[PDB]
Amino acid sequence: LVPVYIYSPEYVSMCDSLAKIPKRASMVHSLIEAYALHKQMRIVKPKVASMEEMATFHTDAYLQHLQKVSQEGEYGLGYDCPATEGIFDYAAAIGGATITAAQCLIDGMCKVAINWSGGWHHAKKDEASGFCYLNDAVLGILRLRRKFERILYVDLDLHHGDGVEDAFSFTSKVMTVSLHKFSPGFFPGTGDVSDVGLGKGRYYSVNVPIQDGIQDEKYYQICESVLKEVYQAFNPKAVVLQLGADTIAGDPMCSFNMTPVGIGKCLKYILQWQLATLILGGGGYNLANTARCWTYLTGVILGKTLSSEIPDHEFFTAYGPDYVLEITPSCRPDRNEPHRIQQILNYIKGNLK
Amino acid sequence: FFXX
Ligand SMILES: [K+]
Ligand SMILES: [K+]
Ligand SMILES: [Zn+2]
Repeated sequence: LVPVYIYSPEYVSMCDSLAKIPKRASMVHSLIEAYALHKQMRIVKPKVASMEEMATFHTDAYLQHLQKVSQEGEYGLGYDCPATEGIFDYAAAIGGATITAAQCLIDGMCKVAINWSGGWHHAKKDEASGFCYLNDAVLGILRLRRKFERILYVDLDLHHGDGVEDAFSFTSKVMTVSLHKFSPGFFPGTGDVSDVGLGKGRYYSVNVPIQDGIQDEKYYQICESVLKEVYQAFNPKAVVLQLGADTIAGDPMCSFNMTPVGIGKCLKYILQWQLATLILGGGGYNLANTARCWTYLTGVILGKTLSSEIPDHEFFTAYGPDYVLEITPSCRPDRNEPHRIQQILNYIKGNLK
Repeated sequence: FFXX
């Protein structure tokens, strides 16, 4: 009944090695521990994914190439996803952790299982993309489908959850919902509100394009409106929730103007459904703020209010100069015009009935 | 970055 927390020292050390987010996994874990939240969770060591498990989504040829590059030094590698030594073992660890979380849920060990180091939502069956070499979210959804008939995937990262959406574009058994920045030239370029899925999957992809500067109140109003409609229309049996913290004020992506409180309200709205829920991280490039966000959201999962004062711990100096948990929104414009948001929400509302 |  207690939430599962996917963690081991070797897993955190592996995750600390991704160059866009050095030490982020240790920062997240050590802040969670500084707030004593691990004592309220069941710690489960992640398994490493086998190539057989990875091949439930990724192609045989992509997995051969990933292994080759990982040993030696095409398929989306080189720029955002450099072809570097060890990438296959890193992929296998992250994929394995999300699979392990899903297995805990299908086994009934818990109703919430947390892998903050997962959420690599851009990777495609045969292409690395957007820092993502393996789509652990897809692998977790596929594992949940062993026991749960309909899976709802909700993606609150700043970026469109394109790889997950594409994986399930043609099916009605998985519904994907992404809220994201959508603007010319902004990665990955997809996910306008008219992106609804294909074939029998038509209307089983939902996309909410949002502009710079959104704040907690409006974001929650949007998310709540969409999720209420999705729940009633789709009746999910399990949820996979990607909580990339690159929406939070102070992120180098410098787009949205959110705080963890607003994301937390979205999370609580989903938790009220009392379904098996797999919690993932994702983006989040202000490392201390990402740790603040995911620690706060762990508290939300546990029903716990945390002290504003960051407890002393190994990474204390990263939390200066304020050393508090709350994040102050920046002073920038909210570029979301009310009547454009109305148009977006009304379109989605009609598509879901 | 490049890219994303
Ligand atoms: K998103
Ligand atoms: K779908
Ligand atoms: Zn992102």
